Amino acid sequence: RRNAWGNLSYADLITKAIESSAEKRLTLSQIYEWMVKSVPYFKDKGDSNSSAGWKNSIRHNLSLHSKFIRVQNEGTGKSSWWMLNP
DNA sequence: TGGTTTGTTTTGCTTG
DNA sequence: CAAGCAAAACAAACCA
Ligand SMILES: [Ca+2]
Repeated sequence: RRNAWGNLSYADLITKAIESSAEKRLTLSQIYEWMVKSVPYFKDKGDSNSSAGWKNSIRHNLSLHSKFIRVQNEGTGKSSWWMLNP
């Protein structure tokens, strides 16, 4: 097993999180929520004391890879919609 | 206000 | 080298 959560990469997980939404787009917070609810390894690492490292990598992957694109959100103070780049 | 989130980038290290 | 994990500097936007 490549990582402690399996053979899927962070990018792969982010992809599954987004593909799981009916609208094919999720905010950063929703992607975190999907990890904690969907990946066994992260189930007990959603708290502030242990989520810093992996959340940082999620933000890192989202910005770094062209596979993901950011879309301006609707309304005041809401963060971007993240989706798969066609 | 002043701490927290979100987002962008760069760097270090390990593998195939 | 490319893929990827991990750590981290910085800064605009948020928001309690
Ligand atoms: Ca991107």
